[PDB]
Amino acid sequence: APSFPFSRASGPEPPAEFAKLRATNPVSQVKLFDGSLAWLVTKHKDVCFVATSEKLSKVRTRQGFPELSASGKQAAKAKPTFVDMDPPEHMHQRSMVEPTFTPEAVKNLQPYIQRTVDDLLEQMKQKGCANGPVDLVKEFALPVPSYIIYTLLGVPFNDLEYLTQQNAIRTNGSSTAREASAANQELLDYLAILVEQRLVEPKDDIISKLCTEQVKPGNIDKSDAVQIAFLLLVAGNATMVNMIALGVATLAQHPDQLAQLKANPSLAPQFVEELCRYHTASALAIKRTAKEDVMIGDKLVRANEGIIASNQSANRDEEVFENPDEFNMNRKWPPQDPLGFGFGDHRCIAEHLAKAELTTVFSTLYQKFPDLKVAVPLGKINYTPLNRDVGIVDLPVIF
Ligand code: HEM
Repeated sequence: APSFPFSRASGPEPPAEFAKLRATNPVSQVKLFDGSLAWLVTKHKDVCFVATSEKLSKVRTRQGFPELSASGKQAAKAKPTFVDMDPPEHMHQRSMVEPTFTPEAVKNLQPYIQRTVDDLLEQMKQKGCANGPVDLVKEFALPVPSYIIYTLLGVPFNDLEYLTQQNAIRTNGSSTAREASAANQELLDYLAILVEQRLVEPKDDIISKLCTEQVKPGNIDKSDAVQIAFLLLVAGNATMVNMIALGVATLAQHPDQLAQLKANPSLAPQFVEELCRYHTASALAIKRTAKEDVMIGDKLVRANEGIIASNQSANRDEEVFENPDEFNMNRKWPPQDPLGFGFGDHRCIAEHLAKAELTTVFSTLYQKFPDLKVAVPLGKINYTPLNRDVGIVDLPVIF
């Protein structure tokens, strides 16, 4: 039973194990860091089954849950938020915050998303690159999602830059454990004060809605409101940053795709679709324990055994996506959904928001900067460590 998680084959590539498994061993056991086992599911049909089966649970206090690291195991001890809940608790809590994220709400947010992107691009332009390249991550990929989610939560504008930096320290590979933990607690302490403030004087933000609609009637406590807000901040932000950077790198890697997007920015939605399939930057979230025996393919998953369903592997499944290892913005899409945002009731609350942020980026960036170029050879890009989800740490650019 091989150790899991697997390391990526190279900076921008999935782990090499998954194609082999899809071909010869699609449902198989892997060994986790603590010596426990889990079933690894690799085919799109089977990932969808795992994501939707009511015989499977996300509750992390169930013995058999596939925690992938020592830190994951300690994190499982806390009071869960909706990410780790089953029905009916899951939607009881998730419904408290899903209004901001609906397709229609995100459509109505489009002008705000556009203005945020425009403003950050203009700051980049005013800074310029006369003295050499600038880091597209720090200057752009980081602040776009950060400013948006903090603003939606209720953070005032003058606090965005500092809080963006502190949330990045949580996940920066260069942070020490103390630095990351202190940043985590700093943000929680900040959000607690915002909850206190919005309970006394609500404003038109997510924290205020939690306060008025859930804390004041006694449906949740203040501490719960803080933890729900924190989940919305930390769940997806670093993933968004990585997706922006990976999109820029991918366009540089495939010049004719960039040429097409520059000639027709209305292709941004389809570029984003392909990006979210090809670069599955959150690949380790579709995890379960079996509450009772369940058959998956030619395997029996027994009660209290763990399951990891790779959406990354599903998104490269040749039975669903023809020529899956080719990046093609002009892909002819099958009926089956790509799984970049997961599947089933737990499917990313922010899928529509994330796609709108990415579409806005990729329909704007090369209109602003038609001569944007990565300022190092592409083979020297600084990707996330290979034992992590795919991403980019920094990306020197000129324009
Ligand atoms: C391109 C960026 C993003 C990607 C690829 C992504 C991907 C995912 C994936 C794969 C899951 C797991 C879904 C499942 O369990 O099947 C998920 C869950 C979730 N995401 Fe995202 N996400 C992104 C951005 C965001 C943003 C911007 C936010 C917040 C504003 C967010 C908040 C969440 C939350 C709270 C959950 C848990 C949903 C639940 O379990 O009910 N995500 N996301």
